[PDB]
Amino acid sequence: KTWEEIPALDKELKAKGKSALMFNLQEPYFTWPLIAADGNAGAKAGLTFLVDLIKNKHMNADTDYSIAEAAFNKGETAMTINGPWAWSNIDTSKVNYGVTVLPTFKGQPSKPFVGVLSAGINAASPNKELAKEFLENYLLTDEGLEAVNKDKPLGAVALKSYEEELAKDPRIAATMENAQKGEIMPNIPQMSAFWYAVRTAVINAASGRQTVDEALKDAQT
Amino acid sequence: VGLNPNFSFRGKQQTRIETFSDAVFALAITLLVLSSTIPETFEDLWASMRDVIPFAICVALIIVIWYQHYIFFLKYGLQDKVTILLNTILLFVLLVYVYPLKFLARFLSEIYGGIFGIIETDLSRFGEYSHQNLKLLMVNYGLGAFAIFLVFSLMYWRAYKMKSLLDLNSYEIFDTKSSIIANLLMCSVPLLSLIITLIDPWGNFRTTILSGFLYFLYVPIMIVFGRITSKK
Amino acid sequence: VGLNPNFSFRGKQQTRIETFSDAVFALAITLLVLSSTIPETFEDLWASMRDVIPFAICVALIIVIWYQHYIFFLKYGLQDKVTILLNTILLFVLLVYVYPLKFLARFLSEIYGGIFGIIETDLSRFGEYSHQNLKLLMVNYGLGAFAIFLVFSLMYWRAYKMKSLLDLNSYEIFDTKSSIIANLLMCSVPLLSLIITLIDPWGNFRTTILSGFLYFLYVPIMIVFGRITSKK
Amino acid sequence: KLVIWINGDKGYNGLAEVGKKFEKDTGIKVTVEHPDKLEEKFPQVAATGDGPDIIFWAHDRFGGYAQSGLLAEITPDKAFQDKLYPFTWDAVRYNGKLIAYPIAVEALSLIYNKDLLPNPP
Ligand SMILES: OC[C@H]1O[C@H](O[C@H]2[C@H](O)[C@@H](O)[C@@H](O)O[C@@H]2CO)[C@H](O)[C@@H](O)[C@@H]1O
Ligand SMILES: [Rb+]
Repeated sequence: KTWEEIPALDKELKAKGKSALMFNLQEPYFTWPLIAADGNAGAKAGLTFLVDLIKNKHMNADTDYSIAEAAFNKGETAMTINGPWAWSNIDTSKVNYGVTVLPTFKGQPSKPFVGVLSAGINAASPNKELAKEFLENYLLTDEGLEAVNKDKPLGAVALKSYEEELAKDPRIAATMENAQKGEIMPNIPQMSAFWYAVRTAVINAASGRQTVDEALKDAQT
Repeated sequence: VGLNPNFSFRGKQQTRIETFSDAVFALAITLLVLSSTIPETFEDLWASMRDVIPFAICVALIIVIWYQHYIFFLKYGLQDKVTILLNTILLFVLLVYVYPLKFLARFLSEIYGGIFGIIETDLSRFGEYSHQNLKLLMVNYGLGAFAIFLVFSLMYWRAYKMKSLLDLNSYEIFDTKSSIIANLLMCSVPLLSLIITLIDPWGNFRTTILSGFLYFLYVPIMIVFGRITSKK
Repeated sequence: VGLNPNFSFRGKQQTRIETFSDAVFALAITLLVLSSTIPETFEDLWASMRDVIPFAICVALIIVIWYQHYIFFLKYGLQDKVTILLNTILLFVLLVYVYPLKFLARFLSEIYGGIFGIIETDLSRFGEYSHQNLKLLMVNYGLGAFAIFLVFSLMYWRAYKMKSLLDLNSYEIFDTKSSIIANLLMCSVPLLSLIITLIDPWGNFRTTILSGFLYFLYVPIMIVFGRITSKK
Repeated sequence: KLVIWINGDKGYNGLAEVGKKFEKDTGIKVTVEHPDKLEEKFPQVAATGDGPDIIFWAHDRFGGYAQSGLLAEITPDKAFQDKLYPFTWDAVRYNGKLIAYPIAVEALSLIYNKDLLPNPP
């Protein structure tokens, strides 16, 4: 239920030839919840913990989406941090899985960023009216979203008609739980430069180049 | 058969905890009645039939607890250490309050018998009706009721804590949360009598009147506590 | 194993209501026997063996109720609030009449013992055999029997009220309807003694003779009530 | 060609499977049609044009067809007659003449969702 009790659990699991937690450390979207759990003082706390996990050899230095996914699906790691989309691949494997609340850090919850999967029409396209037809009458329909969802789960769909079906799924409940504890990302043009600043900062601190104090300095600029 | 249409009953298969529990409930209601002496003469027979009103009240009370138990184990199908622990605490409280309930039920049946005018038999058999004894009456039975509902709240909270392990959906999560609130609200009324009695503001029977009067205003006082949390 | 070949048994799986119920029935027949004192000497041992005739009659009576219970829960597999309520009322009545049955069975065993000429022991142990006491004997046990059959009728009517939910076929509907009639007809005989005793037309033992004589004419009187409804 | 008129809310596909077994044992085609407003299209078409060979509808509409002269008198032998309930034959009788073959008794019931409503009104 807490981030701070993972090192103990990892010691226990490493004795039996298993990892505790493996997730994508390269992409900052996955590390941000821990960083933003308290908050600055909050970012310094959250990241130092993440740095200590790699320093204590609990997590690998270059842990990416593929080796994390594969390891969990194989049955090598006890935990992973991922989205709705990742569930179908677990179902394919013979792993009795559960989706739950993200661990708390310094008592307070880990605040994951909330994304709204969205479809936009390219300004330089001649098929603008044909795409509108596809998006409205064929995709954003009960039947249409069902098709996408049975391949790889969408999460909490924007369609009003899908509320009953969403509410019947335990994994969706866990997703909504984390979404409430998190916050929706502003759409602003500066998001790109922000994400890059966090992507470098996390990689530098993970590998062992820049200090945790120096990471937030370069990132705030 | 079931309370909610959106709830997926995990405990349709009978388990040892439930079997054991059924034995205890059956034993409680059975020994309450059959702890009495066997009539040897017509006089004893008629005396023993005066006990049915007190027993009906006791039995009604025990099955109500049994029902809540049935619904909990039906909902979650739980069988872990902590559930076993809380379950034992529950049955323990039940058991220690079986004979005291027989007592209270007989006592109140005589008091209500006198009021309505059905009978006019003595209450000197029960001992002296003093302020200290009448206060301890509230505190005792009030502590009993509080505990039962307190334990039901803890049991539902244990299920809430294992929501993911149990694969609880949004409807089931909501039910569980509502069941915790319900049991805490139920527990609050005996907790409030008990506290009022233990402080004893008046230093006389007035204390006992108020403490006793909170049970008659169960429904309205429960609504006040529920309304306070929703208003904020 | 089953009563009807056209009936689809919904209650083949054991449930909590049935498990609880089995505990109570087992406890009733067990404590009836084992409520006696433990023999400490040869004299007590022989005395205790005189109790087997009264106990056999009591046990036979209780399993007959258990059987009806087994068949009902086998037929419908019911587990709702109202079924729980009616089920509790049943077990409650059973329980309150366990020790009174032990009494009646011992009393009647002495009376029938005197008749046949097996024994010649005193009935003064039972208290005074007065008109009021012998009337209360009928009213008591008559009220008990009436209630048990009344409850079985209510239980079958609850299943009839849920015929659609239970997916009852034309044969099953017919059985259910017939089971209601059967239990009401069974209940009618103790209801008729009870009423005759409570009015007391003669003001003497004659009342008790008639009231008692309706049980000996159970089968024929049941046929009269059944024939009256069919003739119209 | 054997043509049958039955309502679209009924089992015309199944009626066709019976018709398919008929063609195997005889050689006659059995097409099953389900046109809209057949109860009021039959007495107009069958009077003037050809229409169907056999018409399927609840017994209530058949007296009007019988009075108008749009239906042949049914003459079934005792052995066939005896296979069906005598009360059913009464429904298909107009002025002491059998005007149709009884198939089934139909009555509306309350259909309810047990999940949304376990104890319905
Ligand atoms: O990693 C930073 C990256 O995170 C988010 O992208 C998510 C995307 O939203 C998810 O659907 C998922 O596929 O993973 C991506 C990260 O791996 C932001 O949306 C994106 O701007 C940002 O670059
Ligand atoms: Rb005892």
